[PDB]
Amino acid sequence: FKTFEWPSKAAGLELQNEIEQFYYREAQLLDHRAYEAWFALLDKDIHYFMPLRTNRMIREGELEYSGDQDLAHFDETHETMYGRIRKVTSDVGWAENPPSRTRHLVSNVIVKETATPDTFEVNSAFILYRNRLERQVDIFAGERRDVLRRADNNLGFSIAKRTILLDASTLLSNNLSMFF
Amino acid sequence: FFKTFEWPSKAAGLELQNEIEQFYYREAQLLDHRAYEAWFALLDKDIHYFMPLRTNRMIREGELEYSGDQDLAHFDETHETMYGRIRKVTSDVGWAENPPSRTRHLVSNVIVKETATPDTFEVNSAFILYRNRLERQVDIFAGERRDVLRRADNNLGFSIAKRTILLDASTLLSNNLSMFF
Amino acid sequence: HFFKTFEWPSKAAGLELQNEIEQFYYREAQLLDHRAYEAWFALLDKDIHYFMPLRTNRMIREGELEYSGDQDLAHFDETHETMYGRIRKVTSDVGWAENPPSRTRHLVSNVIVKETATPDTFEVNSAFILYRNRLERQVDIFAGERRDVLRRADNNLGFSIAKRTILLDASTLLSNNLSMFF
Amino acid sequence: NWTPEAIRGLVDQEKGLLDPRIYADQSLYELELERVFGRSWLLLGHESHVPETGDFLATYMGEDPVVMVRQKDKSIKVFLNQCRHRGMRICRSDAGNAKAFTCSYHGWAYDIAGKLVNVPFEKEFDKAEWGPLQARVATYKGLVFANWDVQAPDLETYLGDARPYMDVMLDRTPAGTVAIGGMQKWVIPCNWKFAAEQFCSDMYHAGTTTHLSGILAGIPPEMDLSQAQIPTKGNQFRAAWGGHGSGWYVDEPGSLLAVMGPKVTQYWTEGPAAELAEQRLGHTGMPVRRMVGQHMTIFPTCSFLPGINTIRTWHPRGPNEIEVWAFTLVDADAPAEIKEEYRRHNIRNFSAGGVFEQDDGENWVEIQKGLRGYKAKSQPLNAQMGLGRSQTGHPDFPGNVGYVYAEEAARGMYHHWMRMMSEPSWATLK
Amino acid sequence: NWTPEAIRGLVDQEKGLLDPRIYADQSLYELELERVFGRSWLLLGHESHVPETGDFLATYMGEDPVVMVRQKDKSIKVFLNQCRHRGMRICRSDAGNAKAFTCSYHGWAYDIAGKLVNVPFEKEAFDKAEWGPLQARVATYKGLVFANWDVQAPDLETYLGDARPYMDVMLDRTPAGTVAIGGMQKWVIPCNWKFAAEQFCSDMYHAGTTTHLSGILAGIPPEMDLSQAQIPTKGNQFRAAWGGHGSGWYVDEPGSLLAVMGPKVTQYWTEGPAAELAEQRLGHTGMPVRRMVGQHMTIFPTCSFLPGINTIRTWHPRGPNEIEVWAFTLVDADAPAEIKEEYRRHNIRNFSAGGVFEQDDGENWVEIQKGLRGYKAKSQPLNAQMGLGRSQTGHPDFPGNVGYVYAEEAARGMYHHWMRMMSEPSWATLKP
Amino acid sequence: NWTPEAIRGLVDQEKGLLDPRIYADQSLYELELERVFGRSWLLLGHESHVPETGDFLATYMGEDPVVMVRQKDKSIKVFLNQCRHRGMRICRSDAGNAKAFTCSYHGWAYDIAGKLVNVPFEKEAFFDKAEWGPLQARVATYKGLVFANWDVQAPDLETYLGDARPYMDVMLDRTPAGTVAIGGMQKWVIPCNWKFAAEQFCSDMYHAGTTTHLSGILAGIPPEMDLSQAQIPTKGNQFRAAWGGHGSGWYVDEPGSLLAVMGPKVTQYWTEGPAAELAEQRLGHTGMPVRRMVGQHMTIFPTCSFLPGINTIRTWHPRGPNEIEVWAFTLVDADAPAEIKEEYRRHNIRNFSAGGVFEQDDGENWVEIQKGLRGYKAKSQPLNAQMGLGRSQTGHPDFPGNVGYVYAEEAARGMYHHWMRMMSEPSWATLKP
Ligand SMILES: c1ccc(-c2ccccc2)cc1
Ligand SMILES: c1ccc(-c2ccccc2)cc1
Ligand code: FES
Ligand code: FES
Ligand code: FES
Ligand SMILES: [Fe+2]
Ligand SMILES: [Fe+2]
Ligand SMILES: [Fe+2]
Repeated sequence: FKTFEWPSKAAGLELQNEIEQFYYREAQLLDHRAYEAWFALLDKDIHYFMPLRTNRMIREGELEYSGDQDLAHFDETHETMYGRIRKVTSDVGWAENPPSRTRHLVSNVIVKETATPDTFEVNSAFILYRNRLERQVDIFAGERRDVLRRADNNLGFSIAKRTILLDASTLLSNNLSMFF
Repeated sequence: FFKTFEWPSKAAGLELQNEIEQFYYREAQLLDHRAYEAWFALLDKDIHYFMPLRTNRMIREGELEYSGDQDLAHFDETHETMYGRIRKVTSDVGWAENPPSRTRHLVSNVIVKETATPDTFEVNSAFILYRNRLERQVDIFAGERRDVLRRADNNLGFSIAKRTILLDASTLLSNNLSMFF
Repeated sequence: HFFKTFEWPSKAAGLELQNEIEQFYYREAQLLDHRAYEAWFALLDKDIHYFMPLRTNRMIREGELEYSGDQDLAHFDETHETMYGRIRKVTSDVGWAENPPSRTRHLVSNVIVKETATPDTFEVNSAFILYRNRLERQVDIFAGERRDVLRRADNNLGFSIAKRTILLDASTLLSNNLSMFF
Repeated sequence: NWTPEAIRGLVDQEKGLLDPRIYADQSLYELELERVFGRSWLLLGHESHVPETGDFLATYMGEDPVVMVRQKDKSIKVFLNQCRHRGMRICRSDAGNAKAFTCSYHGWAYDIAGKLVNVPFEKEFDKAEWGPLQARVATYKGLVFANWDVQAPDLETYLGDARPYMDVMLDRTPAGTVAIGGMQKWVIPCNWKFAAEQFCSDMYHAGTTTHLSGILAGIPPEMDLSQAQIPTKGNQFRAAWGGHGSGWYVDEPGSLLAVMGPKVTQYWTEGPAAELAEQRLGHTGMPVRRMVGQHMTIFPTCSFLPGINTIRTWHPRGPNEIEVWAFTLVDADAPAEIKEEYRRHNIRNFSAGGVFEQDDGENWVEIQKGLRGYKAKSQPLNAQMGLGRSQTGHPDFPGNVGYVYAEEAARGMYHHWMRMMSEPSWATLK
Repeated sequence: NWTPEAIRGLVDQEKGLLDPRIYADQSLYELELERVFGRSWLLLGHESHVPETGDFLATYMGEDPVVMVRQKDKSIKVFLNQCRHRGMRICRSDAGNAKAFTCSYHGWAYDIAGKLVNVPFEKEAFDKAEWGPLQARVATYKGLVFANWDVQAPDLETYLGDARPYMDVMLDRTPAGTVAIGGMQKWVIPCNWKFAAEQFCSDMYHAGTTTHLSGILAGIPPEMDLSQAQIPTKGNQFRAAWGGHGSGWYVDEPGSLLAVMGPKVTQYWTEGPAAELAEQRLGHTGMPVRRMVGQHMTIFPTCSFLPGINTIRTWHPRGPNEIEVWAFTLVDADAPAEIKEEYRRHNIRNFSAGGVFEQDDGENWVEIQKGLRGYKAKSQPLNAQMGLGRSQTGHPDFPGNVGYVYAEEAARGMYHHWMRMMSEPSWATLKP
Repeated sequence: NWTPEAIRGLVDQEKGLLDPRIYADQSLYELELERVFGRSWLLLGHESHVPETGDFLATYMGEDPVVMVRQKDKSIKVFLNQCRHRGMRICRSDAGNAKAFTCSYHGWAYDIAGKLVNVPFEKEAFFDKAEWGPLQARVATYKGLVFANWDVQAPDLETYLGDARPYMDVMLDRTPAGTVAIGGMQKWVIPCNWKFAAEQFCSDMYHAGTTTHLSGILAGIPPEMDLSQAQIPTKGNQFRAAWGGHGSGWYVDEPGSLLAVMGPKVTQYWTEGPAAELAEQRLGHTGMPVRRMVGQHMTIFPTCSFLPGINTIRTWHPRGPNEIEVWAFTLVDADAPAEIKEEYRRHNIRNFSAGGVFEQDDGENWVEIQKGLRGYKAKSQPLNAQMGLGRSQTGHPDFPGNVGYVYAEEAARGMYHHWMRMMSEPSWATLKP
């Protein structure tokens, strides 16, 4: 996947702010389980992808991430995300009932200027703290790469792509009942 | 219930956003360097410092996740009771914190909301609190904080009128909460 | 040789400048988390001091002795030349600790900016969590603060590093090594 | 298996010596779960935790997930949170109200009584035969206890002569007590016997060095330790049978004031409510209004401080760990101002962040860590305090009584511990 | 020490009973390592994982780290990933291509066969042919690679027995055969392997009741809900004559498969020339592959698959209380591009750690093992009586021992075979 | 239960085989604490760690925490960091100066000697103070280094060290001013058995001269130089103790090792000039070419390891069969120039610490070894330790004692034989030399 190609023309403070604020707004939605409103932020052409990651020798570094013809943790369009939302809000979805207590701590937000006006590629680091039941604690760290198109919504933006690069080979958690 | 933070339609100006984020970074620097009297000075005389107990509930009962204002809590404090805790943590004979822990308060997700009173702001934020002590003991806490901050001619720019911490834990995995959130 | 609350300026740094420092750190975190060691090493000025003191359990009264001094052993105490060799090691395919490489995440927040006696030079305070995952199930989590001296530079990040001190929240290191950069 | 004679070698009450291995040995803990915890009466909470039909509280009986739930006929039966099909947890949440319990794994349905009512595709073995294992339920003035053993003596017989000492906390009004909303839980990396014994026999820690900072916390800002009065007067109780014990101060008002504050100290010592409590418990012939700082342990893991009114269960969780489950009791008719005071002071002092509890736990943690070493488990620990000075002819307090700074109740707890896993049948354990 | 009598009492196949200690006991686990895992045929993956010379895959046999590597002579060798000098791992990456294997510690060099070829300073300071990593037996069944330490154990074909026709349902549909889609998803579940082994062996009962109600809802059209989606009922359950293998499937009910795999995958599986060629190839036992919808199977002890969905996995044990799930997806090598892509999409959507079906699976398993820490949770036996005395060996539709789909005869036999493997020291009695 | 017959069948020095179960078995470890650690001489630190009256260092002997504290009579006492009332820790900081120690639980008070001097309410309750409080350890010093042992029947440090002594003097007795520790004690956790670490510094020059440190050498060599241009030393010798499990290895006449690690200035100080030749005269009784000795390693059984050229020294603290703690520090000559001290300090941080370009790689190997041993087949067959077998001889002109080639495992076999011997033989009448 390589180093995020940040724009050398450092993004405007005005926009830098509303992009970060959007993510914080989005984080607030996810941790408070407002799934209906969080889904609405995803455009029709959305690609929700989270590849597998492997231990590779330096000489075989290009094969670290699973490809677009491989299995992955997540590889979702619009109708596939829709299905997950139906489950995650469901009363008979017992992986999230009782609900988990989660924290989406978000920083390292980089917004990228493209040629298209009102479209900006966005990188972010995250730590996701998952506590559930009595004593289960799952800690996740990684990055999220997004496109983001300027919209007239409550959060100010819509998501048309999300790639989650997780910092794990074998997943130390029993499941991924949460959203990243 | 608490639920999602009612964020204002117009984003806070870049000056105010900076001021409040900088406040939290400063507060964290005080706590992380054990400047307890300096930290205590931020608390207004009418402070309410609150950390409810959190339980596992089915969707049919989501309203009862957090404990109420008449229930037991991890913290439920006035200016006076908070000062007692400061006395204990700064005491040479406070064994829980002498030798002291080593803590880091990482602060993010800062959302600023205006009030009906000028110079007063309601703030939402996220934290990870990393606590290391003794030889090898590590406790990691995560959650959200909901504050009322008043502009103040102090060292940090604001004073703390109210604090609610929602901790992402049922049973506490840590043996104590000798830290301040 | 002690450390206390960072001495932030009473006048908070300009919003434009605050953002530039924040973004620079996000970019630095990107280089390291993607193992672009050569590009990261290019950020280090020739007069770099890279310091991570030992930290010990002391009684409140002996507080001034918590950290190791400039004539004591440390976890890191580096110059440009010693950092060069470390970069040479981590990029080497016979460097077993990082071949296969670790998977790291440097999460940066709490950025506090202070001007110095030199124009375009800044004393910077920041907090971090470093999450390191390697091999099959190995997880090492570090938290701490960094105290930096940054200089404006004509590179793709906007700044260069003249000094770095890392205060790590650990006495005994819970990791089997420190093969990563902070 | 540990031989019954080797088990008897661990605790010697006559010499006043203890074997450190009791706090660390893995195989002794396995025996504990079966012999000690599988046949004792264990606290699951208060009747107010579930006052209406269908109201439940998921709790523990030493590693066993257990669920306690109110019924239509006002009963509150407790069964295993385990579905005998493939062992899945029946009830998924800590508390609430249920109409029926449905297993998420294969859909075995249950009423609130625990009885198996519906099995999917059962027409394609009796339904009443395969329901979760029901425990014995017995209450003591609001306190709900449970026991797996049908051979075990009833609750009243079990508690015995230490009932008047519980009556100090639970029977001050005809209205009864009510549990305040909320139950706090936290993990301590120590053995349960450190926590049980301290509340049973250790006032010596509070009278010396452990709570110096906690006293400082409850004292006025202008006042320091040099102005705080050091308590030296009081006695120590030992139960006849059960593994129960107590210690308290006599004529030291300042000790309670530093913990609970003015209004609660007043409420406990002077006035209409305080005097009504002296006449209701008058039949015991105990000077209840001069009693301060009392600590108590109902064996094995039910501990509380009368006056302060914090109450907790210590959960097994292995030889090197416990889970503390604490809540607070207030009298039902008590003023709205007093209830708020009792709530606030319990949180201030005896919680995971509590200014007393912090230092209690810190001793145990560091002790358990040290016991990892071989030599640290090699020599005996001193448990002599007040050796042979506890005579049974004291004019003020009933039972076996000694000086407050002694370890007589400690030896009574470990004696019964030893016994409750060296004696298999109830025919001798009575 | 665990006496042979004590083991036999842990499983009662006649009364359909289960002693819950088998999921929790520490000393029973360490015996499992020897008695079960140290001499069973264990899934390491597919031939397509290692398609060329020198291609390797670091995997596990129980808790033993192993290297599976394709040779010059196109054979697959499996050896212990352990430098026999001082125990160092010889192959330190997950997957890739090697010309050699060198120990990073003192520089002992190995060839791709696992032969020791070079020792630094050997002339200045014993036979290399005797000191290579320990080798395992390697056998394949229609694409799947199995391995075994015990030379005295039966071969793979005899090990499987009459369970082979149900394996063939997934593996033998076309002469071109199966090929793995790239990627080996791995996650850790704090539950014992037997729970998961059992589920895919016998437990169709969980999918048709409550566990997958939500995952079904995710694979149903937005305009439609759970009511207008019958809850499969009719179907069968198979037990292998020896080995504790077991399978289960629905008959004539597409609702289970349609939800999971969509319209296009179902059409490929049940209709057209491909599904006809599949039934053509499997006519050896006269079983209709068109009518078998949403199959599940476990090959003892830790191999599990879902022929219709085409997901396959190994449960790696890590003590009594935790496992590592290593899973991948299979497709017919000749299938169209759209069919392969739909297989990939729908497997990621449904059976990975974040899969709308798999999420609920672990959630149940985690909870059971937690409860099993209790003494009373380990006191009374578990229930495994479903379908007792409702299966015979003679059906005009299905070969071998066949019962109702929501039975637990296959489960009883799995524990029965486990019981036998734990208690019988010599293969002189264990083998058929 | 492990029978003495079974314990002897774990190690065989004749065949040169090691049973891998010695690094993994939980019940074998529980015996190690009793039979090895509770009876061995263990490093605690240096005399310069506790210089003035009341100075203390909180450390370990096995898993048992101890306080090492300088007495008013200028001696040094070691006692168990545990109050014999209810087991509380008596000394609660890493290091410092104490006038007295006081238990925080019930306030039992102790003097700097570790004696019980006050018991609160000792008149209302209770018994003699002189008889209670923490178990004491035997203390012995060796030219700056401080050692300790619990067992009263065990041999004295001098007899314990025996033939290994002269090989320590290469680091310790360079000047009449003696050695002083640089400030700082680095501490870190490695999930591996202690025997791997102990063996490496005992006998394993073989890892340094082959693959482990190819990247470490690359880090220290001139930036203009490449690995193939750098030249690995090949000549040198190894030592096995007459008794104990001790051993040392070193290169001769090839400074390529030392130069890459320590740099030119330090290499000059060690080999050329007024101070380097003064050391040669002081070690005149041994008759060793100390100036030609470049790049040396040594282990004092069981846990005291050090590199006389680099001057790093450490104790391996055991934490179960699958974990250790490394407690490391650095020594310098008391009268060595300021620039030389600063170079010793900088190069030790650079190479031999948790982040050290050398140490990073040693703890990569040991960690991956331990993981493997969780599997059944991984513990089924013996490991190989046969290098230089029947090749080491006692009558060497250049060096005193049993000497072999630099790439041997004779010290390795000698260490594991004494492990077997301690594990099997219950009484000292049999074990003592
Ligand atoms: C075990 C595991 C999965 C299934 C299964 C679930 C959905 C559709 C088809 C089979 C049956 C048993
Ligand atoms: C054991 C430990 C370290 C070394 C060593 C490392 C670098 C240079 C010379 C020797 C040899 C054996
Ligand atoms: S486990 Fe409760 S229904 Fe299967
Ligand atoms: S461990 Fe592989 S060569 Fe020494
Ligand atoms: S523990 Fe040291 S006196 Fe009680
Ligand atoms: Fe206390
Ligand atoms: Fe399932
Ligand atoms: Fe090394």
